[PDB]
Amino acid sequence: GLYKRPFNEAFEETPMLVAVLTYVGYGVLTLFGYLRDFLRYWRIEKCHHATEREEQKDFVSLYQDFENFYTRNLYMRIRDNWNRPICSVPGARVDIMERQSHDYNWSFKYTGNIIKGVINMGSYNYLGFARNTGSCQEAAAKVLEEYGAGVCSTRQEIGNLDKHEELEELVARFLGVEAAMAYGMGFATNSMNIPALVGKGCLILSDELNHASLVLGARLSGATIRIFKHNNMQSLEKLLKDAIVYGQPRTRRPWKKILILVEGIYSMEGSIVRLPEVIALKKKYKAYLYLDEAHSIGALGPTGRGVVEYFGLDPEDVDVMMGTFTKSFGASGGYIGGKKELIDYLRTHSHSAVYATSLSPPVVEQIITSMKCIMGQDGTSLGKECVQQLAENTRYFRRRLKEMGFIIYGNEDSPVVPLMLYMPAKIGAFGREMLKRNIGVVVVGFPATPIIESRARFCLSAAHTKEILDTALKEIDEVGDLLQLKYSRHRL
Amino acid sequence: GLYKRPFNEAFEETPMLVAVLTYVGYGVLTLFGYLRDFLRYWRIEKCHHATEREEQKDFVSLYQDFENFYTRNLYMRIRDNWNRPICSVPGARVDIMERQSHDYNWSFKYTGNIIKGVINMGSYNYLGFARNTGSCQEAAAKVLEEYGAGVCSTRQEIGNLDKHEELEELVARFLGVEAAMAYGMGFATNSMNIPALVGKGCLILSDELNHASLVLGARLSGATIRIFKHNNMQSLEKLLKDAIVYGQPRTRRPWKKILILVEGIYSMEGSIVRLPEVIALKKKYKAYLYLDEAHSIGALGPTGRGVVEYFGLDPEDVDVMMGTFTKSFGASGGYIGGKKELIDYLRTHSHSAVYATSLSPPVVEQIITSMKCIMGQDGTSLGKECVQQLAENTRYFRRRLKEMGFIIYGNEDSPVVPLMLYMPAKIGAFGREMLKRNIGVVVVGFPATPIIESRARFCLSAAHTKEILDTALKEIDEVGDLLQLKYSRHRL
Amino acid sequence: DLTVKEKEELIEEWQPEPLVPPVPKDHPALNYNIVSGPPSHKTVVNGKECINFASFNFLGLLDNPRVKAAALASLKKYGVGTCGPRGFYGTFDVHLDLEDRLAKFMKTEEAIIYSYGFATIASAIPAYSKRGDIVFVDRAACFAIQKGLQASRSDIKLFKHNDMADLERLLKEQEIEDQKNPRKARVTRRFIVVEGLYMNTGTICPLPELVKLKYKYKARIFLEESLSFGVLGEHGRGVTEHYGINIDDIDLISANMENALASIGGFCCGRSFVIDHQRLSGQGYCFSASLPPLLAAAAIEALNIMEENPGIFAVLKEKCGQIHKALQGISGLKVVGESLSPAFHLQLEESTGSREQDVRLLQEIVDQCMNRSIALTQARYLEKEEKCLPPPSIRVVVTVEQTEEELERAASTIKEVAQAVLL
Amino acid sequence: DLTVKEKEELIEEWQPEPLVPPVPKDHPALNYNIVSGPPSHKTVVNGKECINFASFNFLGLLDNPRVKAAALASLKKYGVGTCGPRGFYGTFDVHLDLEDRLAKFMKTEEAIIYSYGFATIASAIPAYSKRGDIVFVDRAACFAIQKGLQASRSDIKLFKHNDMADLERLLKEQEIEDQKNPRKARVTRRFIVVEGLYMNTGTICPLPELVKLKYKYKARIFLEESLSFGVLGEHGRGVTEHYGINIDDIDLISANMENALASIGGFCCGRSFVIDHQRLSGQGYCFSASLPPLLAAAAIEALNIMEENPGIFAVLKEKCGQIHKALQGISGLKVVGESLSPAFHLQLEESTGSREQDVRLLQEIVDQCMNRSIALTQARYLEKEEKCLPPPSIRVVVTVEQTEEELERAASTIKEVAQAVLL
Amino acid sequence: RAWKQMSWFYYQYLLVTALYMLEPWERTVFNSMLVSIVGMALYTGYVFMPQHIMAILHYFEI
Amino acid sequence: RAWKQMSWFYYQYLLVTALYMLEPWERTVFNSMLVSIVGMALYTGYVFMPQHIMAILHYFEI
Repeated sequence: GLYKRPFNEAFEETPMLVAVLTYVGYGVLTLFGYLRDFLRYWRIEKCHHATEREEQKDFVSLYQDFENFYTRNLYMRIRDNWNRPICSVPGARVDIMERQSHDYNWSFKYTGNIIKGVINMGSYNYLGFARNTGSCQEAAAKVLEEYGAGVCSTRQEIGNLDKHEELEELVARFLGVEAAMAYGMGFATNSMNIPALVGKGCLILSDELNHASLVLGARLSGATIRIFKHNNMQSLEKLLKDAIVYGQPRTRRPWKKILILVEGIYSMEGSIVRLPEVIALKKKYKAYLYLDEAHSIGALGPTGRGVVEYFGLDPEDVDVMMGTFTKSFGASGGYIGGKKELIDYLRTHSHSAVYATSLSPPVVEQIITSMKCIMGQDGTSLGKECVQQLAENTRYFRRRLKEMGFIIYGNEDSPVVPLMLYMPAKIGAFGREMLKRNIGVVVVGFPATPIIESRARFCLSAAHTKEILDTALKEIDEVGDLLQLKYSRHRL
Repeated sequence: GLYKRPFNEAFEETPMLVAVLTYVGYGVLTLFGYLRDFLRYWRIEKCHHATEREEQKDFVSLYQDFENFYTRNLYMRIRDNWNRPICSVPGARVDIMERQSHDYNWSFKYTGNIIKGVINMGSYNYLGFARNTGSCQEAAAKVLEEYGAGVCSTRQEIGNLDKHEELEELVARFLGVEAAMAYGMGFATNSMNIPALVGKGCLILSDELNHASLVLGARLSGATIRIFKHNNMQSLEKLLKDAIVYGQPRTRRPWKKILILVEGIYSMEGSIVRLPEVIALKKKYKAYLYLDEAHSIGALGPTGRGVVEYFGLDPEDVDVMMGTFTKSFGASGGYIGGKKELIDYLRTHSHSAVYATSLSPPVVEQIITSMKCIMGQDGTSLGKECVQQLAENTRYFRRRLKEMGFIIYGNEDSPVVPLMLYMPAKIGAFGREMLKRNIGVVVVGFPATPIIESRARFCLSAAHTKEILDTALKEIDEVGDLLQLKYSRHRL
Repeated sequence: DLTVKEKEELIEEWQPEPLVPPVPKDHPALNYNIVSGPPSHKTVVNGKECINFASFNFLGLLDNPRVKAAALASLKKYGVGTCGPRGFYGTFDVHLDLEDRLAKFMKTEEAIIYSYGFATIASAIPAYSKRGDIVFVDRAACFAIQKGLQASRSDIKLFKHNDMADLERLLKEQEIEDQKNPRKARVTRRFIVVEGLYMNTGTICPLPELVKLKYKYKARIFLEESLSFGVLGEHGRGVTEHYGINIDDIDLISANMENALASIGGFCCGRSFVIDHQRLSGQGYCFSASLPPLLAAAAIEALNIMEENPGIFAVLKEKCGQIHKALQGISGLKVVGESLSPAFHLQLEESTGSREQDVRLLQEIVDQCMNRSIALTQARYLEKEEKCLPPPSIRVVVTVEQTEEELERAASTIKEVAQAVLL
Repeated sequence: DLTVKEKEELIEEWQPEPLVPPVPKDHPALNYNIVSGPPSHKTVVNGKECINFASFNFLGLLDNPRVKAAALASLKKYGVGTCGPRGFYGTFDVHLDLEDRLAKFMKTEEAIIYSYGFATIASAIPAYSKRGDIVFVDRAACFAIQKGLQASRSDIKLFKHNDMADLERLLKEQEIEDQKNPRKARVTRRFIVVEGLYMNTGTICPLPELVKLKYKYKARIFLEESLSFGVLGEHGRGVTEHYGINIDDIDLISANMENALASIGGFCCGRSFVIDHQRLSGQGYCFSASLPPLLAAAAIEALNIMEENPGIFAVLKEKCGQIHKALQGISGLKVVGESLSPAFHLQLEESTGSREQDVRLLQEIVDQCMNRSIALTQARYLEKEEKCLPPPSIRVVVTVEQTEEELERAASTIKEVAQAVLL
Repeated sequence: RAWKQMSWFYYQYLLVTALYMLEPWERTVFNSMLVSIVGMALYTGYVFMPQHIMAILHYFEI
Repeated sequence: RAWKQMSWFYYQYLLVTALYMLEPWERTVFNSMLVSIVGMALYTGYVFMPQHIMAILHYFEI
């Protein structure tokens, strides 16, 4: 495991007093949630919730009360920070339709006004291909005029077209691997091709923080699932040794296969995976590697070929390379790259290849045009400029925030910047105070992150010029002063 | 496991009073052996034993005393029943040179007289091919005149001749298997081809009572050795199931191979192996079978092809068929039969094929002539008569002894008839009282049989006409009356 | 225990099985059809012009100029990509308009929009059914329903296809098991998962008795209307309108917008009490990007066209009647389907010993028909994974666009080809 | 623990490895030489007449008319088979006469006769050495000695070939380990197992220092004289007569009667105190048939011929000297052996990377020599099993029967063939 | 400027004690509970605890 | 004929008690030991054990 360039990442620890105050806040919310539920049960207070129809009251209750506890008493209070209905192209600036609630977020009414020119830090266009004008849009319009929107049958039967073959060969040339196959949903890609590779009698070693698609795909297959600590290579090595030695749990036979599920960039944490050590342990212990590159396929790398170019390694070492066109290339879809044996086996035994409708034609045209723009096949220098500008934006933004006194996670080269808030009231407060200042931020808490660590994730882009970053930094500094979000000991 | 003809075998149990008296006799012998050893140590009594040379008295004692206890105090008292120096062809009647000891069996002096016309019941010529005249002897004389006695080099280098190839093809035609290879010693055959087949990481399931060659061959190879009860198919099945399920002892990986070592006829017991059930369990649990047919290759079977013809089964089901020419065909040697893949692998990787001198030419000529006589290739009816006469002799002898009141072991069709004595004085007494009446018998005790069960093994032959059997039966009846050897409850 | 040395040499011995088994080269699924141009009526498959009898386009809305114009307008407005989940700046206004249009069209309170047709019913079932519950799923249920049931850890009970005696038998056995232990039976929910018009058979489910069984035995119906959404009923609301059953009795109606509406996606409609749980516990909804705006606008325009003239349902019904009546008389094949079903099957009357021979006979029939300018397809299943694996079968799909003459010629072509090949 | 069902399905999975691995077809050991007629001087190998330079027949006693006549007389008397072990009516009078003749010839008390040359020293060692004892065996010890040591469970210490510094080093380390624990050191026996003239090298062991080391360090020498029994010394008593060492210092001298006497078998000679244990604890003796009478009479007649004229040892010595002196000068080969050794080696001066290439080069030399009417052979070893595996080597064997001219021609033929092939 | 400082202190109280999310009557309930408990503890200290703690606090203040 | 019967009984004794193998002085040692122990037990029964056992034996004999 050799790192040609330095690999420095900082996850500063939760303070003491902040953890104590987080716990006090969660306790207050829990007690008052119990009180509100008690008042709701005795019908002393009117409830703005739907109730099962009168002819089905004798049925077993569909939802158990405690199951939805956190949803009704905590999430519903700050629900206004999510599902914001934008009404324009999600470029560097997006138009958000204004909505207000008189029932304390139980029901939303859309006021007439639309908020214009909101700086967008929640959209995923890392390379800034989300535009309503350009070569990609005109090509998609041509394909829409000719082929039409949507295909009406599965790939195997009649739903395979020429555009799908063009996209698959283009992807195979892009990554550098021998062959690749394209699907209509990255979630579907994971959940429908992980069960094909492994089965009963195999071990799946998955990271602590994997996307729900990878966990669901592992669960659907019968393979035993063991979880190692997030980017802790000692734990991976110990698990590999114990798995190879002690064999299966009950009948201590050797494992048929051992598969390691890892991601390129973990969106919440922002940490890049230690790929060279993963490949070293893989080759040493004869395991197989599944690499989800949803977030790193267009961002990382001097020419944006992924994380394997970023580290400089060989794409042929990674066994299965998943990926998604939603983030960078600006069009929904997914893909899997590997050797031709793997691709043929998947083309035969993939659940979505057999039972699911294939991609749309305008979407594959947009993906093809974006890939040709990145690779320089178009002949113009848009592909080179976007990656350099994204790298400059990432370094500038991370430096400026870390020198203001905040706490930020992840490797210094990852575009996603999770700032940390740590308290349940500040999750709502930060979102509302940003939106009052014309910045859109994504705040995430308990359902997607550990309870104590509540964050505001920024997603940088090549669309953000330096003036937009300057304005966002000024307003984030003002709000951090307002809410006391500067928990950093080392820097100030 | 289907037996076309009935499979009845009787091993009547040791009486109570006989076991008690056996133990009392062994106790008396042990106490007086201790007393004699004590007198020998204090030099009160002169010892007729060699002592280490005076310049090597300070060396560590070569033999530990207790190790040789049984040899000096029990075996030496009745040593005159073993190593009898015959001086004629061991046919139906052999000439035994007379010897006497004045030092109580410590040293033997050969008197002039030679005992003539001793009925021989200790020699192995089941088919009666041990003659000094006949076609076989003349053919061996021709080969001795041409080729000469003994070959002077290993098979691989220059010691392979044409006679060896003729013998190997003839053996392969005889048994019915595809190919076979010939060695100069059956002991060497086992001890030098068992280690080639298996190694570390394999299981060897051996019977309780296997010849010392099979045990030595199993020990030389690194395979784990497990012993199942003698001809107890329940124990074999349990061992097979536990071995396949629980795997290797320390690291519970699956076994590379499982090998079952069994014999055709067990000489001491006289019991024929339950071959159909062995093959059934072999096919069910995917094991391999090694079948030593030293005693059954010329005796058992309507045409004497072994025990596989006796049971009527298919020779192709038995994986490795060992065998020996010493017993029936009247010439020393050994052989292994199997498929051509096995025979080529042995011709390449057999210890005796590489490092040991091959067979002699006159011996292979004698084996070839005997096999051609048995198969009817000679054109004369000697091959048919001998097997029928041996079967008639076996049935007649076993019936007559079982109806006199003795205890006899083994299947009713096996030529070896172990009569049972059970006491340590009667072992010597029976041998001496037989030899006084002109019958030669083989008496065996503790070193080769369990301590309580001491036997006198008879080996029947096609040379024994009915008058010889009548005389032997009369004298055995007289001696059994004399020594009280009729311990049978059921019959008298 | 174990010393170190044997540990390293064990690690050295162990050799893993290859990731992918070597697939045979003679696999019919391996060779795909290369449909140049749009997969419309009078398509071009493998270089041969063929009238399209294989694409689930029942109303012929894929190539409609109005649909294309609406999709182009929305593409000019918003672009191709949404760039985020429905929670993080990924909810456009067209998504809300489409959800409201679906809810109004199906006469219900709420509807929810999924980005992929498989995920809608592979993610609706695991949200409501948890470990310990009981599901009485039909035997001939599509693969999406099977994977949805497997994703949840409930106890699955498969009853015979369209056999209410078997369902009532299972329900009564469950009543006995409930009376055995009441404390557990107080916290167990019972679901009946059925499909409105099965793809594996082409037959329609008897809702008049399923509703009565649900009301008698305290169960909850989950209906999948994928294939019957836009084809069945006077106004094309599904099987509930065909039977006249009230829309309230059925709890959750899940369908996909790919077949009749001709735009990728899926949707589940129901009362807000049932639907609002999926917005937070539906994995295909929370953890994936939203539907691209152009597809949503295409679906809205398709819904408009369905709402304007409801005669296309009648003409599709009469074309299904014509083709089903004409197909009676194939020498070597039998029709498995109904005079109302748009997409039905042609199976082998007498099956040989091996399934592969049936597959290759049907492939021969398909190829010979294709050379004669009629494009058919064979039903493709995952043999290793299906719980109830249907027999191999050619698939015949009907549509309002195919003329009467094309239907008669398709019937005659299939007759001659099947009689020749089966001879 | 484990339920029954997984037990049967485990038993069903398990598939055993094949009994015999697939041997490559291009194995030189697989093709055997078919020596038509007796393997005497001027033999016929593979259809080509060749002067025999490959058979261990040092004195030329295989084809001697007196030996054949004696064997024929004994065959007419007793027959071919003995039909029993030495304990059960299998001890003829010729066996006792041969044992006595051997004991008188070697000037010792007792000798014991084994039916197979390998078994004599594969069964002498396990009888005396038990678990817990120490054996200082030479490194270049034949396979029979290695299997004898493996059969017993003693602790084997291999010292360097003919290197008394290494033996004294091992003995001193054992003295230290003894002083560490005296109670165990009181019941541990120390054996030095050496060979009189090694087959793997052709060199002779230094008994003058082995005897002194034995007497100083309380050890016991087991000597294997197989190759030196009938060739070395004025009267051919072995290496003890060549060195002049007393016969009593060496405990057990084991040899085989196959090489010089030209009759199958083996024998161990020594004081009765040592020998009499083998009659009961020697497995190759107790549990196997006795030597056929004709071979024993042939061995007796060979011993008579050796006792009559002791000049054949001198002529064999001078022929070994002549051939060893002439073989100096091979371009590509080196002589590994001594001017006294009858059978020595020709090895490759500079070895290639792979042993197989050396093996095939030597095989080419052997074949080219055979076509020129000189029959050589290559030393054959078990590569997987040898503890110390010697380099590949042609084997040159000398005998009293080969004329001087045949020796000169053999030297010249090997020179030309080796220079051509190695070029 | 003191009033703005006090108002921001109160806002910090709301943020820390999770009262920011809660409806106004919930805030009044929690504030009344806190003041009641604080007054009870103050009375308990007045009657049970020695006045030396009050003397120490007064010395610290000045 | 009684003497032959007694002699064969003695021979059976030798066979059963393994004394057949032992040298004559070993037989004398064992016989003396047996007779000594038997006489000691007989004296012990005479002095300690009741005479009723002797009466029972006499009744059995007659």
